[PDB]
Amino acid sequence: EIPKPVAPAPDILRCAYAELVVTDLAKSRNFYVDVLGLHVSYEDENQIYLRSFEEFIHHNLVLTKGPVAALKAMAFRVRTPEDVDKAEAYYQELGCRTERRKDGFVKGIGDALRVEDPLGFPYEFFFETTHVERLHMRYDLYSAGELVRLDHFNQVTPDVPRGRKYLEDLGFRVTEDIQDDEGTTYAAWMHRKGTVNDTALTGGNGPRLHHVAFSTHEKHNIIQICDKMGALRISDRIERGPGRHGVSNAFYLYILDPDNHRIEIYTQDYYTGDPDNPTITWNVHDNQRRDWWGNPVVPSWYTEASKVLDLDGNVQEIIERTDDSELEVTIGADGFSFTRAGDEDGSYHGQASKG
Amino acid sequence: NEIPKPVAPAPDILRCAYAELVVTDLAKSRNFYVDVLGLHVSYEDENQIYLRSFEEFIHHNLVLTKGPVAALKAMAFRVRTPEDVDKAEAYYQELGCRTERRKDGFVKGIGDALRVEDPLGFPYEFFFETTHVERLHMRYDLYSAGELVRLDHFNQVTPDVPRGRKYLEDLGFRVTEDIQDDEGTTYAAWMHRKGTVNDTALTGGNGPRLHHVAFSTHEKHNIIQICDKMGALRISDRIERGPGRHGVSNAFYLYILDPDNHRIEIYTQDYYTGDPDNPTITWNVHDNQRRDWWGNPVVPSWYTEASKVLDLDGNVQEIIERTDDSELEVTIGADGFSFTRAGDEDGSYHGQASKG
Amino acid sequence: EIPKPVAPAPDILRCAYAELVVTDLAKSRNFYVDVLGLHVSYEDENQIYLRSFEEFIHHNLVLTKGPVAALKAMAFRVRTPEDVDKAEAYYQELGCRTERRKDGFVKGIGDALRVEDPLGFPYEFFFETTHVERLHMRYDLYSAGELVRLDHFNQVTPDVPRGRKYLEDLGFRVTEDIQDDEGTTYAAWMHRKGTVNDTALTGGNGPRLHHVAFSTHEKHNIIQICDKMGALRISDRIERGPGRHGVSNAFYLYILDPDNHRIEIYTQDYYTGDPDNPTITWNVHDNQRRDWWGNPVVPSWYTEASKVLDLDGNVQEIIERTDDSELEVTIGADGFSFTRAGDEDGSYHGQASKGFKLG
Amino acid sequence: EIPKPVAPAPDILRCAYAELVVTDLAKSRNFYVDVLGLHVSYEDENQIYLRSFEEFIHHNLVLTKGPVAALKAMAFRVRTPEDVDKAEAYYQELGCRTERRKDGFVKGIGDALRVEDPLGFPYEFFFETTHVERLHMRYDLYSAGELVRLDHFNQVTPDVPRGRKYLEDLGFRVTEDIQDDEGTTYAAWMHRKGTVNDTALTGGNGPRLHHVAFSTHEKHNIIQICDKMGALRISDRIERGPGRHGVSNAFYLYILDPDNHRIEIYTQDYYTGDPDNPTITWNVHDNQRRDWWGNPVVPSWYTEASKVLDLDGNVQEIIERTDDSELEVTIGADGFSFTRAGDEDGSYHGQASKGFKLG
Ligand SMILES: [Ca+2]
Ligand SMILES: [Cl-]
Ligand SMILES: [Cl-]
Ligand SMILES: [Cl-]
Ligand SMILES: [Cl-]
Ligand SMILES: [Fe+2]
Ligand SMILES: [Fe+2]
Ligand SMILES: [Fe+2]
Ligand SMILES: [Fe+2]
Repeated sequence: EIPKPVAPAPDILRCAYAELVVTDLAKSRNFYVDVLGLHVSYEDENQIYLRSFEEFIHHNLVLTKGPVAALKAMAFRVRTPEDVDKAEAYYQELGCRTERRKDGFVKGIGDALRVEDPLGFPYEFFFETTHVERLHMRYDLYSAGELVRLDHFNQVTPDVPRGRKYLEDLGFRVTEDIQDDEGTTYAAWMHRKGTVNDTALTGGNGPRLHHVAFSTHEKHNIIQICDKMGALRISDRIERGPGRHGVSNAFYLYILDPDNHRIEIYTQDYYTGDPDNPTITWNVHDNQRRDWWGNPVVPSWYTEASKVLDLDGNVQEIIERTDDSELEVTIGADGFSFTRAGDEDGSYHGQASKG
Repeated sequence: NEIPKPVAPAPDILRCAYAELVVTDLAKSRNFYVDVLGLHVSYEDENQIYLRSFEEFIHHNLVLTKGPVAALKAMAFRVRTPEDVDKAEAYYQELGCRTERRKDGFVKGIGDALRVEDPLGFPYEFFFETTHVERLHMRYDLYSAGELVRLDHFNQVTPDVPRGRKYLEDLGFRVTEDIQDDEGTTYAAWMHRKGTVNDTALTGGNGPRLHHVAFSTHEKHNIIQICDKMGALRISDRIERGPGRHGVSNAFYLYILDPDNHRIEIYTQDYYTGDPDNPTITWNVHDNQRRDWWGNPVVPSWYTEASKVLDLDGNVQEIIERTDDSELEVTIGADGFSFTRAGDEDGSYHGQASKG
Repeated sequence: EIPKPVAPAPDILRCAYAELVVTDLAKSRNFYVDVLGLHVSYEDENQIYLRSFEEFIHHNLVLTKGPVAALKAMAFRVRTPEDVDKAEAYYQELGCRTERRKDGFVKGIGDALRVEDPLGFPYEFFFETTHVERLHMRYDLYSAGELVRLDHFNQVTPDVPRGRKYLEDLGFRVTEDIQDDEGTTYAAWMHRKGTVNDTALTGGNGPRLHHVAFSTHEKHNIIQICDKMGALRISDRIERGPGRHGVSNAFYLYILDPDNHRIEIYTQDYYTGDPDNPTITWNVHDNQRRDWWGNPVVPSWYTEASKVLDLDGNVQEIIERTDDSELEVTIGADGFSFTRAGDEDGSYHGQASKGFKLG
Repeated sequence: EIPKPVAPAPDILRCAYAELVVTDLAKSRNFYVDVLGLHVSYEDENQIYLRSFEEFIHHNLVLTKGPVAALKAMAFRVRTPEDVDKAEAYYQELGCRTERRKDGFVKGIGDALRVEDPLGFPYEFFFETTHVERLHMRYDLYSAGELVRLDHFNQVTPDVPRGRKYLEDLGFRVTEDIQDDEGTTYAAWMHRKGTVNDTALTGGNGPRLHHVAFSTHEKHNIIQICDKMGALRISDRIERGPGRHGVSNAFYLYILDPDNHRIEIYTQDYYTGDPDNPTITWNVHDNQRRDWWGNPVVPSWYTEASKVLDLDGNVQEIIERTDDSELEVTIGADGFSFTRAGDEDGSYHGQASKGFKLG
């Protein structure tokens, strides 16, 4: 168990940006700018800084050239400058390695703390950031597939209850989860900003970054991304979807960048800001929990995820999940799922749905 | 074995107009088509339900007829003039097909009508006269989040596509898109009268069988809603394939299964084909974007399962086996192949379907 | 000027519901349930309790039969039970009339405080509420015009800065406003929940309630409401829109219920939850500030609003605005607006945009 | 009355393109290409050739530099090369001036006939055209406001019945019209391709060109054009809309190019291809006939339209309408409109709907 510090938790506003190490900057730029339409906040020969349509902070995504593609930092904005001090004291009490840079790690961020958190993830906490032109009414720039906000992150970690309790202590509230009757937890979603998630835990070998998610305004914007990828003859980089999620109720798509970093496109989840927001638990065998339409979840979605770095920039060693595998219990040889609980019609045994 | 072109002039066909489907439980079928899908009842009794789409003014687009064996009974096309029903009768007689003409129609809301057993074993109807009903196109008080606005097309399973294609072209259908390979095989063709990608289409397989009937929505989110509704009704297992973007036709689509496994496509936003030199588009059968533009795999049931069709006595037509190569086998079977980019091994699939 | 209490402000989560007095319950039910598709939580011969598609608290709207159509209460949910005590102490320090009921004023609300606030508005603060089936995935019920959330209120008050200062002390943060070059404020929007607004102030004679706003998922859902109103041959109850707002950037529509209570339908504003969220100030003469496409603002939008009640159920006396009128300075016979600041081309003098004058 | 020729009518497929004369080619290019996103088939110092997303013929719009902005030709594609001969013979029998160019009037069109038609309009008929890359799946190019098709033209002409008969003889079928109870026709819509219209007649002084219409896939695409015009601070070039039409049931928008040529953006009308398609007749006083939501029709919509040229390139003289004016009888001083037939409630006397009067 990760104990609760006596030091007060930092007041976390939201997920704010991710720094991804990429191997070929120009190829990554083509994907995130030319295909996906993110907006350039700064670039040079080593980094590209990108933001979504409605953002006013400096960036939502930093692409950093490096030898090994990996998550370098998942950053959360905190409410006040003093909250960076709180974060430092909190993680120090947890016994975690921390690094404070009063002038930031990346451009357009000021005083910032990076930590190797108890689950092995590189978290950053910052308040100070350079404001930029908020493009929310720049419809002269608006793409048919426009990405409008950074929505969340999703982390692969072996022991979901352990991570959950740690995030709850940090002030994240669980909105949805997936469990079975035997008591295993397979996934949880948790928030600060009053949407279904800011970060999420997916049971698996970790620490690995499952995905970063961006929002669109409407469902047709997501469709357009798929349509554009077909036109560019990169439909093989569409991993899963588009679909309606069970968990979150959002319309979604998963796609793969040039280093196989997974990006979710997402819209139209619901408000979770009330403190007694009802928590929704789905059964792992419910074939509408992930895709509400019952489309099968391809195995790669369960098994593949990005490396993460420590504060020296080396790859974090991975810890194998010992709890039951969601893949194995649903679509593996001894797995099953149902459409209607208790009905063998519309159930799937030892394979996935739809055929 | 080639179907000759008649001396007799072809009838001037306007469009696909309605299908008569035999169903086994009229109440279960009513629940699907009316309560789930929202089609509008023009007339019903204890034996039949007459249904129309939101923008239709002719009596119906779908007749559900209770019967012992679920099947297609008639696929009907409307012709331009009452004289065109005469033309149709002379045309099919010269083809040596069985015909039956009724001056007062075979179903309610249709007048003088010709039914035929066509050269591919399908029950075609041709009619002009039909009872006009209230066009509900501005009845936004009734409009469903999933509203089906038009009948768009039919799709027929037949073993020899080129043979069927020539016959439909002589009848005045123009081919808009097709799927072929590098070895002389045709796997599918789409052909039209009304200036959309199709009014009917041919899918290579054992036949005659009816592959599907397609209805249009206004917008893509209407199709998404049908999927969402089916999830809420906990009948997502009746979603067969999709939603997706087609390669062929460029339409947004969904395939669902009614209670007798009759396949319904929901469809929107294909393109205009009414110019007589409309460019024909041919896809290679191994192109993994040809059916679903996003490269999502086509489930085997889509290729193997289709509805029975009846002859004019109401008996099931015998199924003739396809001997040409199978689209399923050559793309997703154990010796199958598909590509994302022609000539690129990366994003290609050997002996398996796309996406894992 | 309204002083800042020493007592701490209650921690307000969001707007939560309004209680509207309506004169004919059956006609109001037809509007809100049959036309708009809101979901019934409870009803009887006296009241109808309604919620939006994604709501889990008991209701977003209470329709209460009474003799005089009016706003009876604008209710905000607070973070904890103890925040209701805080609300009570805060408004007592302000010298406002308060009434506390441990078992609520309306069904499905528990311990609740109502106040006649400094601007004359009946505010409620509550934490306790009866949870109901959250209908967010009930696509078997989902209509083509589905109202998915309660988004905000908008209040007519004569002195906007006075009201704004008071709301800021309550914890609301201003997101956008409308001003002129000579220091007059015409409107302000302010939030708790991290959207553009939870309540807003429109300059005018008050206290009156300008509107209550509900969200849709998508723009087409708003279009459908218009389409449906056309099919029902009640297009005369479409007051204004549909449009794209300047302020808020939301897609919008304003419609009128059977007692002329104004309802806004709204979608796709932006996130405001960061504490240094950039405020946006528009010039009153900017013809894209209200409708981004430049469509004229109908004069009834500026002049008409609902009565509000005091805690005895009597109508609050109206105080006249003395600051300049937005209607007069933009679309009246001495008014003007521009498309491009400083450009005579695309400017309008003594009339509204698009070729119309006031009727 | 225009007689029906003995000579057979050409078989017309559809509206195909317009040639518009523009005064400043770079300005016009900025509008059609940079604002609206049309695709360039060809250009030089004198002309720009543009097509929609789904087109395979060479172009849907030709912009031709000249001294006087005007419609130079409205072009219809015919079914066969032999139909161009039929057109020549048909119009010659009608007593009309004709000009035949075996290699076309504009690039990418072959054998073509231009005519000064009986209503004074420059019509072109052609079959031969250079095919180009059909961009219908080029989602790498697809704009958020993408114009996917050319849909129709709309002509202003003083005597609608006279024009309607002539177009019916040419094979167009009337889908909808607007009349009153005193024998006046104010407008008619008529088709060949199986949509509500390929061309239409609007009562007024003429010949003038009312608009050219392009379609989008979905309603949000039209919304985006408005939004973009707001961002470019050219909302003054949005004339009317967006709305839902009564006539056609389409979602619509009217905008004005740099020479005040009016462009409609349009989506989701219905299928008219059956020969007994029911003809819908709206009453001119029905306030849902033009905008289904009851929004008022701006006076410029009724009064302003583009000049048209003769075959010499000179402007056609305008003949005044003597039949009653739709503007006058609906929104003018002695005008009337209703929301519900026979109901005074929701009716408008001597002014426009929604609280406006003529400027
Ligand atoms: Ca009259
Ligand atoms: Cl999922
Ligand atoms: Cl397909
Ligand atoms: Cl406004
Ligand atoms: Cl109109
Ligand atoms: Fe996610
Ligand atoms: Fe189909
Ligand atoms: Fe509002
Ligand atoms: Fe038009």
